Amino acid sequence: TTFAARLNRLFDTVYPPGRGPHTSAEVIAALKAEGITMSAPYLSQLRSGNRTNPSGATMAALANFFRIKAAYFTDDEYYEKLDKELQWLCTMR
Repeated sequence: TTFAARLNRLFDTVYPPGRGPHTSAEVIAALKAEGITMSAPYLSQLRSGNRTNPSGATMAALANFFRIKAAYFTDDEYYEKLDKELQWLCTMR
């Protein structure tokens, strides 16, 4: 599974219940609030598969926002199990 599919997966499964999925803009704003700069065009490139191979710092920033380890992006075994746990927590929320 590519980075973009995994990131889109997080957008679809980790969000405030009785709100809905975060917008890309909300993520950029949340990152900005923590001293982290990410352009709107770059986030769209990452989500659309136009830019692959994000840096460690980027994956970490996105992982922190979604409250997950970045190993979600880089470890197949881990991704598959955690995605399932997140899905379940999503219904629980």
